[PDB]
Amino acid sequence: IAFNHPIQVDQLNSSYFKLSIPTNFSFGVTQEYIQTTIQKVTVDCKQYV
Amino acid sequence: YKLQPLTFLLDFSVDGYIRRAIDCGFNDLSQLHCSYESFDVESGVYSVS
Repeated sequence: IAFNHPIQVDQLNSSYFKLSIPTNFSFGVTQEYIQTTIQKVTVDCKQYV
Repeated sequence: YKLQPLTFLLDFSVDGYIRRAIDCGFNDLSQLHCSYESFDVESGVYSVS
């Protein structure tokens, strides 16, 4: 196994602060499903049984 | 009139006399009455055997 460490941005002790910012847009991603409804089933009694 | 073993929905009045009945095996409607055991069933679409 190996888990990569996230971007490390050190913390200055002066009055300045160090920041890290993006360079590109790279839009888009695959997404989840909510399963709002379920199938409706009716059983005919005296026919199956 | 001949007699045979059936299931009926009987309505007993306060004085214990039967003034209304339904036989379950006649008119899908009457099957629907014998289920719910009532002389009034709400409007809807009901699956029937």
